[PDB]
Amino acid sequence: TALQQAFDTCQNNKAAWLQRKNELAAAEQEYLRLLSGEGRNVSRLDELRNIIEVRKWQVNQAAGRYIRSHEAVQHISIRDRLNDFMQQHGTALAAALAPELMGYSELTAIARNCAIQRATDALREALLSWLAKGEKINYSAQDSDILTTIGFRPDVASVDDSREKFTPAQNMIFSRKSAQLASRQSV
Amino acid sequence: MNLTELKNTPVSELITLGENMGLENLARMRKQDIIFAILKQHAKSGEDIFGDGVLEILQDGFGFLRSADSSYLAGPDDIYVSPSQIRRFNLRTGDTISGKIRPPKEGERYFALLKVNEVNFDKPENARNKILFENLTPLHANSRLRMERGNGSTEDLTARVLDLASLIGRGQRGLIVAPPKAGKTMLLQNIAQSIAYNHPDCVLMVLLID
Ligand SMILES: Nc1ncnc2c1ncn2[C@@H]1O[C@H](COP(=O)(O)OP(=O)(O)OP(O)(O)=S)[C@@H](O)[C@H]1O
Ligand SMILES: [Mg+2]
Repeated sequence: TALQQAFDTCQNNKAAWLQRKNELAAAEQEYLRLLSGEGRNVSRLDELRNIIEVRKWQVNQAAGRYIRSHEAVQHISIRDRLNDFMQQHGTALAAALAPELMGYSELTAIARNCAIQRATDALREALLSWLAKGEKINYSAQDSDILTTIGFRPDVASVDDSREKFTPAQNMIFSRKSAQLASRQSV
Repeated sequence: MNLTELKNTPVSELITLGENMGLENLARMRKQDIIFAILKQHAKSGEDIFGDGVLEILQDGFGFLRSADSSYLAGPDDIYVSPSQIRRFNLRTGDTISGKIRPPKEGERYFALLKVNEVNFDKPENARNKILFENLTPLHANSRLRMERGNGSTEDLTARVLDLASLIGRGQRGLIVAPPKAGKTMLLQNIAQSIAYNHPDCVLMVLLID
């Protein structure tokens, strides 16, 4: 029953990323408006650039967290659908894949993983041959709504904004700057 | 009138205005004595007289008020301030005080402060409930203090080099070590001009010793 909580976490991470985008855009447009002005508020421009950098780092962090939550939701949904499909067709899969399967029951770990990789390869050609027809694949019974709301893939913005990566030094400095900005906002 | 404007005026027109309205001889004594005499006569006339400056508390809790124009000399025009006013309006050392002042009478020889109209550029009652400087917790420099004028001046090069050399921000504790004949004074000139141009809101002070 953890899939509903995972879906809620993905939703709130998406909301956080969207709101991050909103104040980033607001700060960006305000900074361009101030640049268009003729005022000599150079310190204002410098602190605006600092705000832009901090908000960009926050947006990148939120996008990364949302991507991680999306991957977790997809993984748990796949696992649950796998479990309630295998609880139905386990005997049939075992009958169709028997040799290595009762090889697993008494062979050593080397033979165990050799049989494991042989079976996974065999099913790899099985899937690549089956996908020739390529009919419209539908979702599951009760997880269809969750998979539709989450979507097949995350938004293009949430993945292209995460092209840049920060080493732990940049992560630490931007965390300190974000904490300072939070203190500034609180006061 | 307000003694600040007459103090800022050079000595020539001060002398001519002293002489043109009932004075005997003002040329051959100091500017402080000239100001004291004209203030005394104008107060004897009866009109309101205004003053402002920085308060100094002596070793006995006794108050003078100096002017920044005269570089805080102990001139005769410094404003008398009794300890009673210090304890009643509850000031500090170094506050900026502006208000009506009183002509001196027998027994004293500095102008007394009648009432206060502004302390540190806000309402006098708002000054009492203020937080101490030492109680403040320090931090590091956060807001960048850019040293580039941006007008593309020929000498602005020097200031530009500063932006490439060191970072200066609000609250920064800076040192400029240099042997003689190295351009320290005009480097300070450039810094002061950059502060006055780029950041006209922050208070700028330039202190010189000997
Ligand atoms: N940016 C500059 N442009 C032109 N001349 C400069 C510049 N900086 C320094 N100088 C020259 O440096 C010489 C000394 O300048 P100062 O500022 O008086 O040196 P200083 O560091 O103040 O040492 P002091 O004050 O004599 S102890 C003068 O001949 C100036 O013309
Ligand atoms: Mg010099």
